[PDB]
Formats: sequence, C-alpha cells, structure tokens
Amino acid sequence: VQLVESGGGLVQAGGSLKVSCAASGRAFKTYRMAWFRQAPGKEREFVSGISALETTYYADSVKGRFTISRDNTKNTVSLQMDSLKPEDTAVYYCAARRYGGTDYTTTGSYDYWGQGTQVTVSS
Amino acid sequence: SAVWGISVYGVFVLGFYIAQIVFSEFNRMRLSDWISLRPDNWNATRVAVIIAGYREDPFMFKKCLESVRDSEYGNVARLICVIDGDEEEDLKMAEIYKQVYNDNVKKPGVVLCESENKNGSTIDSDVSKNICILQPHRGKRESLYTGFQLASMDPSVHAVVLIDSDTVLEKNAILEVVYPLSCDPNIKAVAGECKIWNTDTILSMLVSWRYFSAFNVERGAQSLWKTVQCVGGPLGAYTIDIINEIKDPWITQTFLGNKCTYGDNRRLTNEVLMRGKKIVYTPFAVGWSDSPTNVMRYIVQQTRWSKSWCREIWYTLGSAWKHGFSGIYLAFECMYQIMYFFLVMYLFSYIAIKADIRAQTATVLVSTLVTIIKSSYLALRAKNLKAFYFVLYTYVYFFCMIPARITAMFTMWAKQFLITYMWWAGVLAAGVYSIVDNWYFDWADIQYRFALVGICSYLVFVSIVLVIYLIGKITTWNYTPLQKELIEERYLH
Amino acid sequence: VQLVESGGGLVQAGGSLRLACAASGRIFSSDTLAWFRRAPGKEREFVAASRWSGGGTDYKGRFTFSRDNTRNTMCLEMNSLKPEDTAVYYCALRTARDSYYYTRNPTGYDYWGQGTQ
Ligand SMILES: CCCCCCCCCCCCCCCCCC(=O)OC[C@H](COP(=O)(O)OCCN)OC(=O)CCCCCCCCCCCCCCCCC
Ligand SMILES: CC(C)CCC[C@@H](C)[C@H]1CC[C@H]2[C@@H]3CC=C4C[C@@H](OC(=O)CCC(=O)O)CC[C@]4(C)[C@H]3CC[C@]12C
Ligand SMILES: [Mn+2]
Repeated sequence: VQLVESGGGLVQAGGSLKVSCAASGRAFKTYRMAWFRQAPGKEREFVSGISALETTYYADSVKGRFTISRDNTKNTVSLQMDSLKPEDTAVYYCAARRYGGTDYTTTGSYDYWGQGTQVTVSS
Repeated sequence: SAVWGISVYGVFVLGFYIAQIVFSEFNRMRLSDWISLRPDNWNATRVAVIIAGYREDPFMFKKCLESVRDSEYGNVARLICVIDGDEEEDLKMAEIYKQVYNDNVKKPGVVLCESENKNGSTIDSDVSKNICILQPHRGKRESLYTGFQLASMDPSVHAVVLIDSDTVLEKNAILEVVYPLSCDPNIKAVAGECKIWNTDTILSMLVSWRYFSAFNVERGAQSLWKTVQCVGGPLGAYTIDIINEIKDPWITQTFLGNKCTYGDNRRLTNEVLMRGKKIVYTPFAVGWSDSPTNVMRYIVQQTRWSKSWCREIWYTLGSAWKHGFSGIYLAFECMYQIMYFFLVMYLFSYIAIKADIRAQTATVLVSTLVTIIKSSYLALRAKNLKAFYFVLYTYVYFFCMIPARITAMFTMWAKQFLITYMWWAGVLAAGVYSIVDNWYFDWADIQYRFALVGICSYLVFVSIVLVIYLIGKITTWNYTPLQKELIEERYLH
Repeated sequence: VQLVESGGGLVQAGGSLRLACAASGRIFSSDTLAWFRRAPGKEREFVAASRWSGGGTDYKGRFTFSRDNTRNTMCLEMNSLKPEDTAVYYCALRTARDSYYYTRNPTGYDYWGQGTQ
C-alpha cells in the first residue's frame, strides 16, 4: 500500500487545520490507519488512530482534543486539528497495518509508513 | 438496523415458542383430567383396524402385525389389510399375513374405486373372517378406499383406526386414540403421537427429535383449540359417519401433478375440517415408524411435503372460516410459516450481502441460544438427556428444507436436485466472499476480538457436540431401547 | 403353543383344590383361555374363561381367575367342590387369528391341553 500525506500550514494558536493521508490498493477497510507525530527534540509518539471497525483511539489529552474519521468513498483518512499550540509543532505521519499484535502505541508495530507532512505553529 | 432485526426475530421466536409451550401444557392437563375420569375396562366404541402399505419390509410387516395383534382392547370388530400391489413378488407379504392370520387373500378382480358398484359386499362375503385385499397397483389412495368400504359395511362398527404397514403399535395405543372421540360428540378425529425407532444416523436422530418436538408442541397447540392439522396417518382414528359421508369427495378429486404412490392425508384432514367438527390430539398413544436414512431421500420427501402444503394452503384457510371464533390460531400459524420463511431468507440475504462480522456473530449466537433453549425444554419435557443434540438440526434444516421449499414452489436427467446444488453453490460462494473480504488480524480492536472469541466458542461447542455424538454411537447409548430388540430379532432369524 | 397342567387328587365337600395351567409360547394378548368340566367323550360343558387382556366370564362366584402376566402361566382356584363337579380339566386355548368374537363353542378351540384330573 502507498501512503501520501497532504495538508498542513502555518496558522495562529487555536486555529483549525485538516490533514489527510491518501492511500490506495486492493483493500483499504482491512488496513488500520493511525497518525504519528515526530518532533526534532524527541522520537515518534502515538497521538491518534482508527481501527478497521471505526474504533476511535486517542492518547493522553487527545480524547476530546482531536477527532479522527475515515471514509471508504475515496479511501483516505483525515484528522482534525483543534486548539493548536506551539508545543504541538511536529511532523505528522500516517501508517497502515493489516496484521498486528495487541499493542498499537509501539512505533515498530506498524510495518508501513508515509512521506509525511510538515505542520508548524508559532503563536 | 441489523441488531434491531435480530432482536425482534429473537423476541418473536421466544414469544411464539412460549405461547405454544403453554398451549401444549394446557392441552396435556385437559387430557390428563379427561383420562382421570375414564372407567376401568372401557370398551364402549368398537375399533376396525385398517392397514395399508406398499413394498413393506417382511420383517417390518411381521413386527407390525405382531404389534397390532398384541394390542389389548375390550372388543375389536375385525382387522383389514389392504395391499397396494398384486404382482408375483407382492405375494410375499400376503403369505406373511397368512402366517399371522387366516388365509383369506381373496384376490379381487378389479379395484373398487372405479367399479360401478361402490359396495364392500361385492368382494367380501363374511365380516368375521378378517378378509385381506390384493388389488392392482393403481395408487396408495385407492388402497385406503377399499379398506374404508370394508369397514363401513358393518353397522356394529362405530370407529376405525388407521395404521401404516411399517408403524409399530403399543398395547394401549388403540384405546388411547378411540377414548377421546367418545366423550365429546363434537370431537370425531384423534391423532396419535409418532416416533422413530432407529436413531443411529445423525440425520435419523435429528428427524426423530424434530418429529417429537412437532408432535408435542404444534399438535398440542392445535388440539387446545381443536383445529388439528394432518390428523390422519399412522396411529389415527376416524369416526364412521364423517368418513362414510366424505369418502366420495376424497376419492373423486383429480390433480395435475400426482406421484405414482404418494397418498393424500392433508386433503382428508381439510375435508374433515370443512364440516366444522372438532379434532383433538393426544400424546398418550405412542407409535413407532421408520425414517429415511439418506440425505437425498429426505430432501425429496421434504420437497413433496412442501409441495403438498403449498397446494393445500388454499383450502386450509377456508376451513378456519367455517368455525365460529375458532381457526383464527390456525390461520395465524399458516401465515406465520410463510412470513417466517420469507423473513429468514431476507435475513440470510442481508447478512450475506453486508458480510459484517459483528452482525453475523450476533445472529449466530442468538440462533444458538434459542436452539439451546428449545433443546433444554425438549429434554425437560421428555426427561431424556438426548434432546441436547437438536442444536445440529439447524444445519440440516437450512441445507435441506429451504432448497426443498424452493423446488416445491418452482414446480407449482433427474432435474430434482439441481436447485439444491445451485443453493449449495450460492451459499458456498457467499461464505467464500465473506471470508475473503474480512481477512485481517487486529487484536487491538475490542469488537474484532469479541467476534473472534464468539465464533471460536461456537465452533468449539459444535465440535464438542459432534464428538460426544460420535462417541455415543460407539458406546451405543444413543440407540433407542426399542430398536435393540428389533435388531436382535433380525440377527436371530 | 402346547399347554400342560398338573393337579387334582382327593375331593372333599369343604376342601379346596388349586389348578395351574402352564403353556409354552406367546399368548399374543388376544387369546382367551377356557376350562371344561368333563371330557368330551360323552358330555362337555363350559365353566369359566377370561381374556388375557382383561375381563372374565363364569358359568357363580365360586371360581376365581388369576393371571400372572409375567411367566405366561395362569392359575385357577375353586372352593366348595361337589362330587359331581370334580372331573378332568383341559385348560384349552383359542386363537384370535380366525375371529375376535366370543365363539364359546369348544369346536372353535384348536389348542387343547393334556387332560389331567
Ligand atoms: C473445531 C474448530 C476449532 C477452531 C478454533 C480452534 C482454536 C484456534 C483459535 C484461533 C483461530 C484463528 C484466528 C486467527 C489467529 C491469527 C494468529 C496469527 O497471528 O496469525 C498470523 C497471520 C498473519 O501472519 P503474518 O502477517 O505473517 O504475521 C503477523 C504478525 N507480524 O494472521 C492471519 O492470517 C489472521 C487471519 C484471521 C482471519 C479469521 C477470519 C476473520 C473473519 C471471519 C468471518 C466468518 C464469517 C462466517 C460466515 C457467517 C455467516 C452467518
Ligand atoms: C469457506 C466455507 C468453507 C465456509 C462457509 C460458511 C457458511 C456456509 C456456514 C458457517 C456456519 C453456518 C450458519 C449457522 C446457523 C444458522 C441459523 C439458521 O436460522 C435458524 O436458526 C432457524 C431455526 C428454526 O426455526 O429451526 C439460518 C442458517 C445459519 C445462519 C447457518 C448458515 C450457513 C453457515 C453460515
Ligand atoms: Mn418401510
């Protein structure tokens, strides 16, 4: 499967942005889509993800902070940026997984990745 | 949507089953109360036993003759045996009859049905000699008419008992099917319970359990309102006046597609129901008959029964109209059968098209739960632990009755099982599409792991039931006590 | 179906004698067993009978009919015997293959036991 990341931009604090991870292949609903952020200071950390059965998973202070949704019409997954703050400036990546274990936060659990997109916020 | 449909399906099935159980229990209590007032050595009503059959097994025919002879009653007018065929190979059962009873075959010149004189005295001279009948092969329906004429000539005969050539009677079977009709003048026909002696085959045991459940539930519910359907057959009684007055319409009717040897019983029951007379069913009388052990033969029999039911449903509704404040339950059940078939077909099509793991697991779990409840009720009523094997009846029912019903509806180089093969191919393709589309492993999702656990538990339960059934056959525990002496006598020939 | 019986002996006005008739085979639950007072050489008469399924027939009240229904044998007991009453008995059996009516005629009976006093 091929994952293409598009979106992002430079906005003020508290703005709204939309990020979408385009994908295509023989099957897309079977794949599990998750979003990972990467900052220069630290390593990649799990922030949000959705399973095959439209189950919503969020990290700490992401339960009501961000919303994740997917549609099978265009086979893409989109995430909404709500209440952006400067400490959230990181490179966002999308991953697709077909077979996996119980854990999902682990970076190495997902066997696929994408180019990623750059999101920067200052004030 | 799907969950709401599954819930309403389950609640409707449970409610109907509970209502039928209550009706059967009330009917059983009423029959027990009636029996409690029965005087000792009651022989008010005479019995004229009529036996008909074709290609009967010699051992089975001898056992049936012994069983009817072993029946204990105050007075029996005569025993009438009618044999469908008169060929040279058909004389074996006639000679067997000569071993048990007198040699009075007295081969008629021609079958009486199309004879100008429709009187039994033409071919019979003495009423106490237990005359036999050897008519040419012209249909099983014609055989019963000759026996009916033979029984009708005696003014001392007040009722008759219809038993098949293969069925096995008990000592008190005759009394239990003739007592209820005497107490109430409105009641004229009594139906006896039918059981299957052999249960070695998985199909045979499931068929036996289904027959037992039907007789103990649907027949009781019908008899509570006194609207019993298919009263005739093995272990069945009929009052002489009704049969005497309806013999001509039952035999003069013509059909477009008729089997070489089928025999019509639903038509006779409907004709009895036209007069408005009430029909009751009793479970005290027990009859034992064989069942087919082949899947193809069972499918053919189910197709024939479905075709007969579809043909007779037109006249079934008319009988309920004649009864005042009665027959509404019968009409509701008749509509419920087709409604249930259509709804289950729609549900199967929907779950096949959607191919959703959550919905399929939920509906299969609901079906397993309701089947387990039904099996538990059957075990409690029958006081036997073998009723828990009814859970596997769902598979054979789905794979046999539905194609049989489709073929029966379509009919109204065998080209009989072609529809069955098409249905099997369609269900296999649907299963392949469902399993291929949902091919992933995500243990993180709670719903996916729940569905996997449920389907694994269902498969484990099915495998465990199959294994315990298989080891029961080797242990011979599942073998019915009656069939043990039958096979022992067959071995000791 | 062969029937054999044993018993008899001294007769007294106040004495009572018990007779049992054993048969080999199956009764078929439809055959009636009957006794006869005297041998058919000169005069024979009916005394008592009862269907295997149930019921009874006398001539009385001096004759009691009992059926074991387990070992296919039956026992007959009489009280207040008379000098003219005591004679040979046969405990014959009648088959139901011919007809179910109560013939009551000794000619119709086919199975005859050995005559013992
Ligand atoms: C008597 C019978 C008893 C049967 C049960 C006995 C006990 C066994 C219980 C478990 C049964 C199997 C369940 C799945 C186990 C998967 C285990 C596993 O890890 O499999 C690996 C394999 C992929 O392996 P791979 O990708 O190489 O590596 C993965 C990790 N890196 O993973 C896979 O390929 C997983 C594929 C699983 C697909 C399962 C089917 C899902 C959909 C089922 C729908 C059924 C609908 C039926 C129709 C209903 C209509 C009403
Ligand atoms: C890839 C291949 C080898 C697998 C094929 C899978 C299906 C063909 C099988 C698996 C389990 C079966 C099911 C188990 C239980 C039921 C319930 C049954 O409905 C009732 O319970 C009626 C009850 C009654 O009134 O008797 C309808 C069929 C159904 C869905 C069965 C349909 C056929 C199924 C789906
Ligand atoms: Mn047969």
